[PDB]
Amino acid sequence: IVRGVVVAIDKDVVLVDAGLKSESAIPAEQFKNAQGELEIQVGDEVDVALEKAKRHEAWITLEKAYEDAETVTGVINGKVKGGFTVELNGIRAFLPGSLVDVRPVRDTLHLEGKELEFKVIKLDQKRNNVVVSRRAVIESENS
Amino acid sequence: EIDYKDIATLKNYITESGKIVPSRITGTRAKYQRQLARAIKRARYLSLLPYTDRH
Amino acid sequence: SMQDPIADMLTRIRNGQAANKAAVTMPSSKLKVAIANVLKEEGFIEDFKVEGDTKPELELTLKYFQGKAVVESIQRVSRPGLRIYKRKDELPKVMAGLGIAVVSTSKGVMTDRAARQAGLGGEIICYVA
Amino acid sequence: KKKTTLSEEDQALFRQLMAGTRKIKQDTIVHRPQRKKISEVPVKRLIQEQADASHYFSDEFQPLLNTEGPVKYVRPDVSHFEAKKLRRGDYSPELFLALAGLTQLQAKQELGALIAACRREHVFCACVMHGHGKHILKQQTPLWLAQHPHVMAFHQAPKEYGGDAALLVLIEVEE
Amino acid sequence: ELQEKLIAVNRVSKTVKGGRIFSFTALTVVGDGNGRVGFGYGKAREVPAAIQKAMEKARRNMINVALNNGTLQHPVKGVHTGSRVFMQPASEGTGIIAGGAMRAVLEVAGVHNVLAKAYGSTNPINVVRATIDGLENMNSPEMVAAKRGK
Amino acid sequence: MLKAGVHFGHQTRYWNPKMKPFIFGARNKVHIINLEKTVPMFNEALAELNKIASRKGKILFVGTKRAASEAVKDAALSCDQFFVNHRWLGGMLTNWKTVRQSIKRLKDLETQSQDGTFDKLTKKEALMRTRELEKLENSLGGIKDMGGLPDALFVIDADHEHIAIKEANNLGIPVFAIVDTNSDPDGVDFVIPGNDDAIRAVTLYLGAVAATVREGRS
RNA sequence: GCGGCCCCCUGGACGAAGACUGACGCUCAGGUGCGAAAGCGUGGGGAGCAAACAGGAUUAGAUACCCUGGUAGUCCACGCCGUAAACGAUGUCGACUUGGAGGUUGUGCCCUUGAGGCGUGGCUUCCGGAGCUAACGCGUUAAGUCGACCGCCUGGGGAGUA
Repeated sequence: IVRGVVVAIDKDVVLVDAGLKSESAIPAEQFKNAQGELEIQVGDEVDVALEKAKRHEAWITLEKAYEDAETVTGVINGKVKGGFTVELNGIRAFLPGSLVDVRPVRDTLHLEGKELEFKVIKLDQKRNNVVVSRRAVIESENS
Repeated sequence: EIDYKDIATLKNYITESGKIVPSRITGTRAKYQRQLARAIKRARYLSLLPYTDRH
Repeated sequence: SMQDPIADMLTRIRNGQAANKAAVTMPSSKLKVAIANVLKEEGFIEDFKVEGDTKPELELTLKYFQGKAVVESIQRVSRPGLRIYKRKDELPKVMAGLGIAVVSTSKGVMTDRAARQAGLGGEIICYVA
Repeated sequence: KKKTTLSEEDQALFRQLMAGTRKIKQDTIVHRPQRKKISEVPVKRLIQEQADASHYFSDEFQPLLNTEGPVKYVRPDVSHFEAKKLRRGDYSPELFLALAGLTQLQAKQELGALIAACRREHVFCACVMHGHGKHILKQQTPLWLAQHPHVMAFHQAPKEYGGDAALLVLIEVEE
Repeated sequence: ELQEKLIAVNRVSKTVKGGRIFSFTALTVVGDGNGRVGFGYGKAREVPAAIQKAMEKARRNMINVALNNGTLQHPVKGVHTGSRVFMQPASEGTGIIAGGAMRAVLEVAGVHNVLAKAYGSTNPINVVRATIDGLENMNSPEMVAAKRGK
Repeated sequence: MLKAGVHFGHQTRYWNPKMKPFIFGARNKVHIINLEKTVPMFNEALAELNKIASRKGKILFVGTKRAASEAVKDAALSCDQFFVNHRWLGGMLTNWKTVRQSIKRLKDLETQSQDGTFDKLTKKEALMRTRELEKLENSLGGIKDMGGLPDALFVIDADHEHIAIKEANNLGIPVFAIVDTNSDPDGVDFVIPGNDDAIRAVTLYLGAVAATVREGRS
């Protein structure tokens, strides 16, 4: 996280001072509200944590979607003890092995390396995480 | 990697048709790609893994 | 293998002058300190310093007059493949006297001026131009 | 003597502020360029000035000079009274240039050198001797001089400085 | 007091679309007669334009030489491209006795009585370039004594 | 005079070994210039640069990268001095001859522009001519009132403006450069190890230089 | 030159700390050894491929390219041959001389707070500085700066032939 001040604002480009060898440049996409305007001015002390970085402060635009069960896309990449970490829009998800691993009938190797579409019901902005549902198994397994 | 009897691990490092995956894909530093491949081949001799998917 | 440590010394000084090196270290010996004392005496190096106890290390602080380097061309004359022993009459002057030639005479390691004045020739080690 | 500077302790404090261990200590041989001479004026610079000044002397371009009377010229924007002062001899030349016997090409170079010298040395008035000729230096040189931006005015020199065989030239100098 | 002289004029060619096109190259050396030697190449479509560009380039790009009384100081070897060149001061070793294209640069250089012998290639464009390099890295007894203290 | 406040060095990438005497060089892969070496260097540059500025000389600030503009226009124009802020034309010092007649065309076209016949005879060609004044005005901007080739040169980046340094070395003009750790002290007579691409650093930096150019005994 | 996997016999290299010998080193004419492929000898083997060969085409012709077959050979054991654009067209050994990005294989230190950070070796790839070079390029693995020893060159052809 970096705390900087806005000094130069030329349409489509915002210049923030941090104190390194160069001053960062932030695209207006991070400072734009839901109405279609800006929310800052020259002389304002804003926050900026570094387009593979603007997502950290762009997920705030996906709240109005998770309020009505917004279907998204992700892929498993991490695995521990009964816990699965999925990269959903760049947010680690939680999937217990309650149904993932139980009563093995055959070669259950279709887990590590699967790329389907999952559904979300509840989101946690307090733990910067998004736990996946359970009943949505009827869509991810065989869509 | 060092071991060949753990065919869960070996089965991750192999494609759907029995072929060894390149380290260009899976990361796997070259020492462990060599141990890996040699372990895959020892496992294919024991019929723990398949040589192909048309046996 | 190392078979001519003197030419190795002069190589260290040519490549130190050529790389604007401030100082040059090498393994040390009696003959290298004799030559180095002649070079300091004649003004081609700034100083030398032999350190170490069991493995001595000669260190030559080099000279640079302007941006240019002082030691313009140092050559090894009496190499091991073919040794060159001149008399007091055959004893050469380098750059028509503007540049000494370090000759090992029986009285010690001298220059060409000093050994032609001493009246005795010897084994001509190196041209410093 | 060492120049006034922040205290060594202050420098250490700056080092302390430096995040991390934050110290660089690479040691390498250092070479320092020799200080430029106060006099300066290298021959190459002089040659360059000469070339720059002579660049204005075109053989194809002929400024309209007064055909009636002694040769004279005043640059647009300069007081016409300056040419009159030259004629009366109010100006005493500090530099003298003799062109007689030179080829046109040599003369142009020398003229350029003269103008460069006047500027460098803050000489405002110079005398140019071209001799007498038909379709020669006597005629071509005034035309070349007019084309030069630093030439303010010139007039046929008084008898004391060569008369009809010479020109007094006023040169614009930064003071 | 300029003392200019031309060494070599040649006809080079280009070979365009319709036939060939022939150009002329001069190679001159100027010098005052007391150090101060320059050479210039210059090339143009006719011969007098070529020599004039050569003189005009040679009047600038002029180098100092530390002469002796009327001659060189110590024997010096200058090399350029394929052209290796020896010179020997010849302390009043009368007359400039140098090869072609070296006699000229040594003549306008102001030296009078050296001994030369060019080796290797003896292309005139590279045998000067191997005389100036040569006369440039020849230093005087007040320069060597300046360097090494005394 | 004031201690360099906020730049502390930069350029992790393409660093140059000839900048090895000037580097403290620790943090996070990036190189830190030893500013305890910069302060005597920069005070020397102010010393000789004030020395030629007091002899009534011309200085020519060089500011092609952004945002050295309009900071070089502000700093050069705060003095009675000259600048290049857009693309430095290859050869405005070493053939200033030809650049003299381009400056002459800029003067004749602005005199023709705001006073004389600008609305005369055409609209399209008049628009053509005005945008010739934009092109000749932003390229030959500061240098248009010089009338000589200058007595010093002050460049703001040594590798980005290597052409101007190469020409001022070709002509015997003292080059005053703020080098960074990627740059090379070519023929820069008065090197200053600093930071080339921080606007705080170049406004502080040109502030000091423009301060000492017009410094007056009064 | 060596490419599945396993066993047996075996050579070298490199790294870490310490101990030991104490110049035992470097190069090398003659000499000796190893030396792709094709080839040769004796005895096996022979699936594929394939000089030769045969047929079909193509073509003016086609003793070729293309097609269909196809023997020696390629494979094994032992012996011979002794050569290649056997090539980094770059002899071996040692020393010194600015840099950058990698690869590969060791090792030490630090919160290992991970797929890290800092070093220190061995081998190797690409680009480049000075320098060198006819140029092209080489460029700490030199074609730079030196030393030791060896091999070889001296216009093209005839001729690497008699």
